[PDB]
Amino acid sequence: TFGYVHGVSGPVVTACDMAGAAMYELVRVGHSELVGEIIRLEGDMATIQVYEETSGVSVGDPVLRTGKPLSVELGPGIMGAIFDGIQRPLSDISSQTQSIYIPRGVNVSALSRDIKWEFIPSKNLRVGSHITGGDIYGIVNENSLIKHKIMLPPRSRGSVTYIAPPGNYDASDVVLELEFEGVKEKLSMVQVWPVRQVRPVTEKLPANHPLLTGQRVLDALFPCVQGGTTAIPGAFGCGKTVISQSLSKYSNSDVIIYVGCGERGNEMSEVLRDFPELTMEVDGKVESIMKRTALVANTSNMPVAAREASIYTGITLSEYFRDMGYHVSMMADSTSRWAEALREISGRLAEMPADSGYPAYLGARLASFYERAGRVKCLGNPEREGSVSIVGAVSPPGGDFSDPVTSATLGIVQVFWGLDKKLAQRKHFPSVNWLISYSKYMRALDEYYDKHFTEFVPLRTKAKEILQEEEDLAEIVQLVGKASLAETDKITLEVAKLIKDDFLQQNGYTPYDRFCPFYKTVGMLSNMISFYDMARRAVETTAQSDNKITWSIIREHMGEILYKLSSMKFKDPVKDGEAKIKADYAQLLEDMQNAFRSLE
Amino acid sequence: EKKEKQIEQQKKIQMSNLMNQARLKVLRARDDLITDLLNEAKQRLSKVVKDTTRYQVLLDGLVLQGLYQLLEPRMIVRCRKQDFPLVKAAVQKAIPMYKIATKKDVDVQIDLEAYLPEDIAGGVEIYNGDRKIKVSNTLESRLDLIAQQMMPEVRGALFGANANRKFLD
Amino acid sequence: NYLSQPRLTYKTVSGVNGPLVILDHVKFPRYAEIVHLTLPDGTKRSGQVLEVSGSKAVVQVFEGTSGIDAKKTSCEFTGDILRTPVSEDMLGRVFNGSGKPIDRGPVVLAEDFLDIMGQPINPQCRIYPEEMIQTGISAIDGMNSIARGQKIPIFSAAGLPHNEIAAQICRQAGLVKKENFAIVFAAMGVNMETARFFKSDFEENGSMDNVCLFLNLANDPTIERIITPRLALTTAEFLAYQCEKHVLVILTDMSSYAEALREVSAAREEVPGRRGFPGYMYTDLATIYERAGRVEGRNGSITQIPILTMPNDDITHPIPDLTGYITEGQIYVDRQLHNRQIYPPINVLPSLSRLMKSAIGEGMTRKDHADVSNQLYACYAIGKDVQAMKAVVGEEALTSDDLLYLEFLQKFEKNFITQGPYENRTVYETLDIGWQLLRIFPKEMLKRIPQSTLSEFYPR
Amino acid sequence: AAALGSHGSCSSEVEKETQEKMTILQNYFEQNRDEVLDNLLAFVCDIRPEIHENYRI
Repeated sequence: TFGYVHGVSGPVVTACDMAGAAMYELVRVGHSELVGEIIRLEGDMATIQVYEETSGVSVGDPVLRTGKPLSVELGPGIMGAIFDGIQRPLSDISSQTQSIYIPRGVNVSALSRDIKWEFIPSKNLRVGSHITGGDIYGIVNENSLIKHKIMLPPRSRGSVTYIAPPGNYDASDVVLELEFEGVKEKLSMVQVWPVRQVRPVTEKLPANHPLLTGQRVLDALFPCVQGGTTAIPGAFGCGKTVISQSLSKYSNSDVIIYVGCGERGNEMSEVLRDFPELTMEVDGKVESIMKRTALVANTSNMPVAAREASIYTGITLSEYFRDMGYHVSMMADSTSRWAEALREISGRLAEMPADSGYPAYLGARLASFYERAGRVKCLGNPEREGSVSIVGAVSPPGGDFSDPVTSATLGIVQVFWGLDKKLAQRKHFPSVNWLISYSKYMRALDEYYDKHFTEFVPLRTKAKEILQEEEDLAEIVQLVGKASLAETDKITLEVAKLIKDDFLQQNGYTPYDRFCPFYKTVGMLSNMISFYDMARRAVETTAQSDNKITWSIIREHMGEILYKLSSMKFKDPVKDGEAKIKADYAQLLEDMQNAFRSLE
Repeated sequence: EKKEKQIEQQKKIQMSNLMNQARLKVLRARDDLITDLLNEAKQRLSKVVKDTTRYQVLLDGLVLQGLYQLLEPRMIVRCRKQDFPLVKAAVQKAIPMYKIATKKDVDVQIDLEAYLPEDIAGGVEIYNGDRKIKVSNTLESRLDLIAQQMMPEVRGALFGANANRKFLD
Repeated sequence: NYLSQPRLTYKTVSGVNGPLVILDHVKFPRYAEIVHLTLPDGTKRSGQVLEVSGSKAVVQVFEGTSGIDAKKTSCEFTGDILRTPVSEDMLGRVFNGSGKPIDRGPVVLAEDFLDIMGQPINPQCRIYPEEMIQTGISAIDGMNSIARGQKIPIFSAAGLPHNEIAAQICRQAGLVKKENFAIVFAAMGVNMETARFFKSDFEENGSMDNVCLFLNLANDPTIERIITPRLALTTAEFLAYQCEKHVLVILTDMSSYAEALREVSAAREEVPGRRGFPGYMYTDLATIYERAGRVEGRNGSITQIPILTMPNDDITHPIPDLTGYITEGQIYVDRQLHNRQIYPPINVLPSLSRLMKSAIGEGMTRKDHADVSNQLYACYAIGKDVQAMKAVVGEEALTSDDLLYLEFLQKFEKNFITQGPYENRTVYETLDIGWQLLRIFPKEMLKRIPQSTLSEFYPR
Repeated sequence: AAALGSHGSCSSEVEKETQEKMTILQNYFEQNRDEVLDNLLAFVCDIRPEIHENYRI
């Protein structure tokens, strides 16, 4: 059955009696069961790229073919797990070995056997029932927040021959058996999928609902859609944690995945230490986010293949959760460090350098990865929708976007939340540079906003214009001083500063800004822009008059409104009811209208 | 004022000049003791080979073990001249076990024309028919090979386990 | 248990090619197996198998192949890869690149053998770096403080005094002292004068009972230069993670190590990657650098400071570039400061310890320290800006505020950065020097420091 | 002079502690060498012949 090692050169192991192998088939090499992928066939001989250090592999050692290409086990026990990029459970490789290392030659199963879970068979089914890929034949109650929907593997189909009754079961139990063309297939709560193959769908849909982060600058000026593709310039000086933590600890996304592409060893342990301590409110309970995630963490020294696979394991886990009818969201901490793993594997394959050193396929690997996002109709019969949102951080050298991974990423992603070291040095958290940043999903949210927030598109448009006008006016302020500007320009600059400091900026450590709902966000901006339009009305309406209104007169006779506008951030969704917040914001609208009427 | 701080380091320097050599003399003593344990072991092996009973059991092992490494159609055993009768018996007991484990025939010779040096503390060398590949199975070679690999067990048993070894990982 | 089976030896040298010797008819060879070559004249040489294929075993000999032949040459195979014999007694001692001692002391009695290649530390088990190591150099400890478990390279350039900084860190380094700490200092491609300097300065200036010193000389054979970093880190892993010791690993010239990966990759006939370095150089430097951090349930901790000669002074070069991607900081040695005879010539502007805010603070050092370092950076930066302004406008055009920043700049280079080769300033002495400079300003000019911290420390 | 006056005392002490450590070694050696040697000698003299496990047949 299995082959034998014939030669080794660095990480590349040639084998013989590999006649029945396939290219990219997964193989165990050596008495220690080292992992590797076939990268050439030469007849009955095959060349295996080994992942771990080959030191001590011997000619004539066993070479067990795995019946699969590189693949992810999917099922119960994903939640709260920490995997590496080739789907090995780092929490269990710790606790089972009692060692601080990943031993060379791990053979621990990725979803831990013998751990029973409460399984409910779908009570609508019977023996002889017809079933297809993506049908939810049962649920596992593995955690209170996330009912794990089991489903028939996408390639499988047939008639139910037996289903397990309600009870406690694990990966070794034959939960389902079905027959097709006279052949029975046995199945388990564990499913397996090729990591480089997309999980198919009934239909990929146009994305049309906001991935609300609870962060004003993001949710208002640069909305990412659920299922959207987006990038963050992940660099130490700009606070990349602020977005990624806020997405996890609040945002409207049923399950989170986080992929360590290849992070610095300490910065990776920072994340793995810190995330378990985060909690989110559900059903008026407080609970650890480890109920709603799995972490695929690779430090820079994990094997080259484990770094380049990292995002493909991540997306595959994320698509499995998408096909349960969840709005999944997935971070990638540095697509640049994944792109280095591409450069290295192509270097070992001796493939020609394309752009700057990277492979020819870097753009295609990025693009065929990002296309795995979106909202979808799931496979199978219960008709559910789900999504995967991809938040791919990039790390351009010196901020230079001409960098191939960064350039191709900005080519493919529809949103860029351009964090900036300048704003972070000024403590302007969330420190998103609104001039550089953009979203291509504005059109796609028109349908949503027209229903729920029909005034908001006007408000967003005015807000960006007001901020852009202040950036142009600042050149005139440098040339000729603030005193030289027109009254309309001065009030625009003052309001743009108010928008910048009391709407874009948000202190996520405070109880009032730890999260910020969308209705709160709209109401705050509505007041600032209603004030702008009425202030500007009084100024322009008193063009050519004997007494002309100016920002200083507005501050003198109604600076209480400016103070109130700045104060609107303090309103608390816990201590204040939604109606109470809306009423206070409506009261500030009435207050400012009467104050403006005292001038014009 | 800086010099008045630095004299505490001059005390540490004089302490180090003394201490760092003193502990090297303790390490030199440690390695001399291990080296003498190997000397006593080599002497004890040179006693063991004088019992033809145990020595036959050794040669029966050492010869067969050499053959089991150098799997070939033709082999040559080299031995000390005076041991040849015991070695011939060992080869004749080993050839059956060679066929049994290897599933292939063999011709084995003892090179009576090319005996090993008499001062070797017993055991054998084995060469293939080409004389291009060899294995050395003298009791001295095994004592070096095994004492080197067992050196942590030797240290831990001989001078006691170090209390700073809180983890074995 | 152990290799109870006897070592084979071959005369089957089927060829010799540059640093390689190709044995043939070999029985079940291992990749990376160690072998002992014997020349025709009986001279022993080590080598390791660099490739295997069927009956062939391509040994790279450690020394050059000078004197090998296809006939009288013989080649013993150990049956095993390179294991270091390791122990706590490797403290107080000096080793060549192969891990043979050279301090006239005896061979190491191993407390255990270890695989030199190590293993990846499990990312669940690595713990965040969270208390400072005192390096004693003020331009590090007051500006770029090192969290124990951080990796932070000293970038430098040819001719700069980075070897004197590396030695000064190796003598001075230790815990903060509000005993159980030991440097492992590993040096590669070292010219014999610089090797004497480390060996002599460490033996003389009090350090040895808390350091292990690995030397690979410039003329030591290039594979021993690849071995040395892994050898040193294997000792650091033993000291930290089995013996609970705190460790600082100092690697003296990662560029001379990159200059070795070139040769070994050429020895495998691999095509050269970006700027002629191996494509996998990122992974290889990661498998060096990430043998570091604290770990769950051990008191032990490995810091690293990789010293790294930027070729042609270029931060874009792969050696500093890849290292900047893998390590949580950088410290820049600067030719501008060295020519001014400022020693140690660390430039505190482009330098950054990314873990500083977790290294330092109340309990870990002193409450003010995290504030003072931000303020010293701001004053040095504004000082440099004003010094450039003076050169444009002339002294009489400077404001009183500018003249303060300029006086601070002058005193900061001549007292904060400047330290000399044997002045072991504690963090506390560095902070007191920080205040001795910052007190030059009016209290209200110190805008990065909190008013409470000023009220508690600005008074003398 | 406080550092300099310590040197002769330290010189005698490192010899005292060397002699004590070497005495402790000699004691441990004389107490343990028999069992250690017997273990090594027994492993030398228990050959356990084996083929290399990669041998196919």
